[PDB]
Amino acid sequence: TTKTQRIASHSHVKGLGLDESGLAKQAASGLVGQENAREACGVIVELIKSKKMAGRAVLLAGPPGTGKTALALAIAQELGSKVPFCPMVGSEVYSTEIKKTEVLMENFRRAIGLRIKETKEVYEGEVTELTPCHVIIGLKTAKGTKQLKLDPSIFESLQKERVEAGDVIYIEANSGAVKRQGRCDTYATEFDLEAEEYVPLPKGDVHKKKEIIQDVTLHDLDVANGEINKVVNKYIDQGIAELVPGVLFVDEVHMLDIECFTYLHRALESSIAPIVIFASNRGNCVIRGTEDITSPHGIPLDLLDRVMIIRTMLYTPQEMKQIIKIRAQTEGINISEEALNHLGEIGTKTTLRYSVQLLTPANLLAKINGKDSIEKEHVEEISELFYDAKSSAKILAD
Amino acid sequence: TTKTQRIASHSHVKGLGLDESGLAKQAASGLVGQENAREACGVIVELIKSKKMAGRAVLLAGPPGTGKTALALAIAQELGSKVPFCPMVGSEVYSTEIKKTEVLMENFRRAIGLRIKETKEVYEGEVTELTPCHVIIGLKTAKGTKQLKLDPSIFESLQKERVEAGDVIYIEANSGAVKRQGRCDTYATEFDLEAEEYVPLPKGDVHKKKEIIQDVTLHDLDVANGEINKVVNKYIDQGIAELVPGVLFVDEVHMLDIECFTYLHRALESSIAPIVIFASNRGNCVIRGTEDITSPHGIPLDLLDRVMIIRTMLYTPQEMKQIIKIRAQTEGINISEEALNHLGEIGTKTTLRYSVQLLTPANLLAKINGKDSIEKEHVEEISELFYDAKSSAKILAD
Amino acid sequence: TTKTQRIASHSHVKGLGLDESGLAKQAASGLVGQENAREACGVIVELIKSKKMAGRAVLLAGPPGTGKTALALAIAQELGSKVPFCPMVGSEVYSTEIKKTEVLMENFRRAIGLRIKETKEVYEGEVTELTPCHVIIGLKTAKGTKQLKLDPSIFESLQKERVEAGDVIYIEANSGAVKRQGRCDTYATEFDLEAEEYVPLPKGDVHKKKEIIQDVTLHDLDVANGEINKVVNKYIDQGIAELVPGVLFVDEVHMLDIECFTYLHRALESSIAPIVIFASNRGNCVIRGTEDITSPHGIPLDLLDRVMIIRTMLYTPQEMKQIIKIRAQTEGINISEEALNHLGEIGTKTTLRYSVQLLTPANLLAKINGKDSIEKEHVEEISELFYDAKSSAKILAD
Amino acid sequence: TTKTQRIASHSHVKGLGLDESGLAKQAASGLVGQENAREACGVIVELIKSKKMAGRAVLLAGPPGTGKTALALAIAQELGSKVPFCPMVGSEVYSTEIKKTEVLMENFRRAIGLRIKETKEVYEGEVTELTPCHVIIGLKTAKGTKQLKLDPSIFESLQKERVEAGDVIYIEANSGAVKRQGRCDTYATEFDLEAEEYVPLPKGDVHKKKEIIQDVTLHDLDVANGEINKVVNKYIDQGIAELVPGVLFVDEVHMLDIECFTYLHRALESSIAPIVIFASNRGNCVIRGTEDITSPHGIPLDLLDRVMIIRTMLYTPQEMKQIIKIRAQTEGINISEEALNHLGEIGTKTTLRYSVQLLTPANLLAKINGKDSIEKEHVEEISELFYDAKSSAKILAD
Ligand SMILES: Nc1ncnc2c1ncn2[C@@H]1O[C@H](COP(=O)(O)OP(=O)(O)O)[C@@H](O)[C@H]1O
Ligand SMILES: Nc1ncnc2c1ncn2[C@@H]1O[C@H](COP(=O)(O)OP(=O)(O)O)[C@@H](O)[C@H]1O
Ligand SMILES: Nc1ncnc2c1ncn2[C@@H]1O[C@H](COP(=O)(O)OP(=O)(O)O)[C@@H](O)[C@H]1O
Ligand SMILES: Nc1ncnc2c1ncn2[C@@H]1O[C@H](COP(=O)(O)OP(=O)(O)O)[C@@H](O)[C@H]1O
Repeated sequence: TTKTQRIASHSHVKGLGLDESGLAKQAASGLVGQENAREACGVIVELIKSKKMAGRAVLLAGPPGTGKTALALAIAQELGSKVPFCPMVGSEVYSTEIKKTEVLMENFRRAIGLRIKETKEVYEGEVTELTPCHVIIGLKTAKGTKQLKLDPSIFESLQKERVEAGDVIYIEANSGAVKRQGRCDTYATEFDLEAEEYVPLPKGDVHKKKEIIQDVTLHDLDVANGEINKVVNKYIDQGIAELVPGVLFVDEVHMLDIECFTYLHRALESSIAPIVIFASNRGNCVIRGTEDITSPHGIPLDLLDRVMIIRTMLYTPQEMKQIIKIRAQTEGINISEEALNHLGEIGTKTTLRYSVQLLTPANLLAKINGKDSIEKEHVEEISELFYDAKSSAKILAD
Repeated sequence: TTKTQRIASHSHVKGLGLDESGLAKQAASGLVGQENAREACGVIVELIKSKKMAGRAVLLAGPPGTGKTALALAIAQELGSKVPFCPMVGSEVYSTEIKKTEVLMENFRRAIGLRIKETKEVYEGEVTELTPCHVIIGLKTAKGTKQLKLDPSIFESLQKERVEAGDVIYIEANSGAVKRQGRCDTYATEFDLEAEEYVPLPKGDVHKKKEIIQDVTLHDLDVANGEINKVVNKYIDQGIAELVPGVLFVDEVHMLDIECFTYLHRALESSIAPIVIFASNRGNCVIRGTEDITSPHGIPLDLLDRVMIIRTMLYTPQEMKQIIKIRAQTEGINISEEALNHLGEIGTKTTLRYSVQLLTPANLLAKINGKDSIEKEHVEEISELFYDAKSSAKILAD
Repeated sequence: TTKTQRIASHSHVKGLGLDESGLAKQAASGLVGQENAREACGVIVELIKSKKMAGRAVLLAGPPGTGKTALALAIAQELGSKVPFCPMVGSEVYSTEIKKTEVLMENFRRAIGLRIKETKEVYEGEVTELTPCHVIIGLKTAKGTKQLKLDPSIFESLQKERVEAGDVIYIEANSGAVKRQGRCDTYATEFDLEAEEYVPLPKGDVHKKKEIIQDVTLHDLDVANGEINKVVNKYIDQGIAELVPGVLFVDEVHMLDIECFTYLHRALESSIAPIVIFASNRGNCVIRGTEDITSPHGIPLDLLDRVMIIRTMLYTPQEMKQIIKIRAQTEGINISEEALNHLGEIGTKTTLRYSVQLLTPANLLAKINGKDSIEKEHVEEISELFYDAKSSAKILAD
Repeated sequence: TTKTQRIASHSHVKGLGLDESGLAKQAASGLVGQENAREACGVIVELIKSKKMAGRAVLLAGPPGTGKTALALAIAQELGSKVPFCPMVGSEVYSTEIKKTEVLMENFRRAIGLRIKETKEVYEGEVTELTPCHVIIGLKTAKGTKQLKLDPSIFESLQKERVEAGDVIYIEANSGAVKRQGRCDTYATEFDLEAEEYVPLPKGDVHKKKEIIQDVTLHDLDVANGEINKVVNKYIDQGIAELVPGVLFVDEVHMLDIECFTYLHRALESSIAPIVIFASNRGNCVIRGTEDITSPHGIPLDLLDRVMIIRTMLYTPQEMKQIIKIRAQTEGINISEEALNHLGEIGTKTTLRYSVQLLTPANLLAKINGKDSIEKEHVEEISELFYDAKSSAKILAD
């Protein structure tokens, strides 16, 4: 929840938007501007894919709201929309009921993926009918159509998968899980490519054994069950399961202490390890736990020695506006150009994240005046009603 | 007790007093002035009601006695006079016999409401008579009148509910609890609207099964009984119980440390979570537990990023007088206009809370001179007899 | 892993490259420049070999990237490519699940070698054939050729040892371990010296008892098994095993505290002890654990009294280029002279380790533009894409 | 080991070298210069011998390498070459597996001697022959010669005692320990005094009971075995054992904390206690454990009140040369006068201990150039190759 929540403001980020030369496109994969850093992340992506990252980590350094989290996430997108991305903040290690290296370990395990191939008993086909009498469904394969009667329980799941008549689905016989594959090929046009949104009519019987591929994390297995690692290694050896190290993003790196960096240095050498990407908005800091050793970003030298550092720069109000616009678009929030330009300007006086967070309040304030679009007047009101943290701390200082 | 005590100086606060446009009325729902902040809280109220507050919290920032606690409480009033409001101060986490995240957890559970529908055996009707012989009572429904004989125990409860002959009540057969519904409809005039202060004659028998609706908190269930959460979830699924997240108000936010903020960030993402409203009267502070990281209001950035910040401003002596007046009125304390004007002036030299606390001492000092109203002379004496903390610390400094 | 990883950037270091007079050669054994220090390490090497190091330790002092780790490793090379070298950093003692003197102890035991003579049942000879039917192998000795059939398990090991037809190998009958001795003498030319890359045809039978000599560390025995020390001493007394104290390199010496130095002082007097070599890039420091005692490099006087101190100096960009070149050559990375000269210059503005770490990213960036050699343009791009820690901390400071 | 190691650089120190008047001789008992302090230690020696030291301790104060450790050791020599001398440094109390007052206690017990008279079964005499056939030995007393056949075990011990034919020895029948008494009287000349290097032919039989006198410490009994103290007191009462309190030397006195000084003050009043001699190279220091109480040498007043303080002064390069010469002579290291004069000069720029430690490296560097004597050129090279701690910390500071 905190993590899905954490990644929601980045729902538009699909990758780094580079061309084949590895250079940044004007605007692609959701990203605009920040081109130098995007290109540096692309080198990281190639290094990771080449397995030339052994014992290295990444550090994104720059001010608040300069896309450090977006860029980390984009790296994981470029390895695959499948690849696990686990964002944390360093202060999360300080907790009253769990040791700090158990927090780190847990976050490591969230960042290591496993693709498991299993054969399951299913009922599958094109959904020829949905008739609540319980719900009757007809499923069609190349061999013909068969009727099922579904309990409310499986019907709810089918409704959750947004299954409609015309879709190809399967229903796992044991768990009752419903998977929507796409729309059946029968109904595709000449605009619709092969097996994408539209998929073939399944061959064979409605009721059959089907080879399914689950993407799970090593943490997702903990909750569903040391003993784990043993089974996982069995499965890889049998080519039943395949490891997929992901990305561990550690914002607020300076909140880590010496014991945390000792644990991290060691862990990131594991062959199955995720790539570790740190983020910092600070310069030189006393390394926490030492009391007097000052170091770039609060990271010990022997670690910094293995860290590839990419700088992120402040956006102009013009760049910020382009990004605020992607967020509004992605959110389904209608907003005038003048309103967006004002939000850009507010962002430059505060941060990008502050401007972005004003969209939802401005939108509701628009709805309340019977308007279905944010206008400049609503941005103006909202920004007089609410304060950024720097402005508020300053007023109260003075 | 400490919490009812905590909310007593806000007994006049009924809501935020905004119009349908969401703009502040001159004086409504007990609030006067502080209009910008009241309007910002109204946006929060709509966001909460729309469920657009996921992963956000609120921060009220301003000096002492600028209505931060009043405004938080007003938000809970606007969600419902039913909705749980739990005020705490951050230093309450530091306690010798309970861990700091057990304090926070307990305060979370006080801030989550549960409406439970139950059917109980009752005796109900209009109270046709009260005759202490034990006490004889006649209860009347549409089917007729029946006599009961009450033990002192239930009579005491009935007396506590301020039940008079003419009122419609019920008496729970098992617990012996007495509920006063209102005055019977039979005696209402043409000024008295339907089922308000005045309620219908109940239909059916005096003795019957009645569907009652209890508002409890998750903390109120702890005391009357992990195992709880299980039963509660059962009841929601059965539509027997309904959750009502309330408001958790955390004043003195800078007294929280890093472990507290890690626990809070996580907790406030729970789907059943109350809205968290922080309050601060400070500017930049070392985040407690870090020793060197300075931050607006002593809150870590990753939290501040999710916090909507509303500023509260100092009242003029004129505004303060309006508020001191509401408090006197609400208290039943008679006071001259000149006395109120003096209290306004004292408030500007000290704080609003200091002026407000002088009413009760001034009133007693009035009674002692045979006066049934506070006059300027009594405010003058009281303010020479007692000191505000700033004045006292200064005298002793010097 | 962290340790093999730790020694990888020094894979070119074969010794100290001194002549018989003990003076530094222009460039030999992988080292270039740093001649004074290399000559001082050569005195240490002779002292150790003479056993005149009793109760002394070594300190390498100089800035980051001046070869302190290389020189320590080179000392161990000069005692033997066999001699254990264990590099650590002082902050590694601070760990959440292991005491600080258990870290030190473990690192001591990694730095003490044991040569064990054992007689094992083997199959050996020249590999006359490799035929996967399982894999058939013919092994030839002076007495003739014998066929074996190997399971996939031993075949994998043989493949790991890079065994080819024509090589002399042995296969341990019990463990199944494969050892490649070299190419058979039969196929050597007049350029190929006796028993080096090329080794004799083994005498006797394919199947025989063979005296093998394993080099292990005292830590390598822990993992494969107090009780250990007892057995080890038995074996030395029987001339079955022979001790070989190695080198313990402790970088970041100032991260050690007083309890660590008390433990180290004592341990390094053990007769079986490794030589301890410290490294420092700092001047006077508060001795950690004391709060107020300042001392050269953060080391207590009574220790400093027993420490032989060798200074390492900054390389010019010209020297740095020579070293960057050895690393590229050793890596198999093609790079123009102009590109190397630029990396030298970058190294002088940053450190040698930063320049060296740019090779792999520059190389991949070269491959991506279809180039099989790094050119100046790729060094330029790479250095604009990535930042050194000093530059990044400075930008964010300002 | 650490302690024998600790006393090795003082192997030339035989006493304080004073005349009968108690005044310092130019050069005697290994000491040169430092005359005032030597004379003050001589008063201490007489006070101790008179038992007028009850509740007093000694403090040697002066810079590094001014002979504080030498002088402490010399005091113990003057009480007897037998008398236990236990040197420690105050930071040794801070250890992870032993409490700080258990370190102190252990060091107290090392500093208390016990002379035990025992009668043992022995074989003794003049060694008339050594014939390895096992080894045959003939032992001769006044009653005649007897042959023994020794196992390798006792022969090794005899070889360790440097026993030659012509020496008078005994061999303990039970333990197998070999003691070399000296050369037999039969072979002495008129230059050789009675019972010194040369001792009489033993009277009686080869095999006999012999009264032997072992010098042990109370710590030496711990390792070979509270219960101890009981037995020891038994033996003193029986005149079987005799106590000999020694000297406990505590360098780095300012590393002791308040709990250590409380334990020490108390312990040094024991009747069996060693004399405690502290050493300091510092002026006023915060007493460790107090945070704010400043005191000469970091010692509490009530202790300082009982401490007799002797100052040690810096040596000139001329005095230092005399001392460097004694060390070379004692070591068997040949060195020119010019080389010694250079070492004196180096010592004045650094410390005496630094110059002294350059002898062994300079000597090896001499051997390497085929020279059997250190010449100025070798001192020059060695001092350019290695650095003193002050010089190294300074370079790296700057
Ligand atoms: N170059 C960019 N293109 C598109 N979106 C961006 C870009 N940079 C930042 N963002 C977005 O702007 C918001 C703030 O960026 P974020 O990654 O949180 O910054 P940081 O982590 O540096 O504080 C996020 O919603 C993020 O997705
Ligand atoms: N705008 C307002 N209208 C009515 N009452 C107010 C207003 N602001 C503050 N109060 C009341 O004044 C007193 C002080 O305000 P409070 O909410 O405690 O201030 P704070 O929490 O900022 O110190 C309380 O009794 C409160 O109910
Ligand atoms: N004189 C030298 N000759 C060859 N390689 C060197 C030399 N000095 C340093 N190196 C190499 O340069 C890199 C940096 O040196 P390193 O030993 O890590 O420096 P330090 O430990 O002082 O920071 C390593 O790859 C090392 O092998
Ligand atoms: N006056 C002296 N005569 C002979 N040797 C001395 C004299 N002073 C010091 N030494 C010797 O010089 C070296 C340094 O002296 P040491 O006792 O360790 O000094 P400190 O303990 O004050 O640092 C030792 O080898 C010691 O035996």
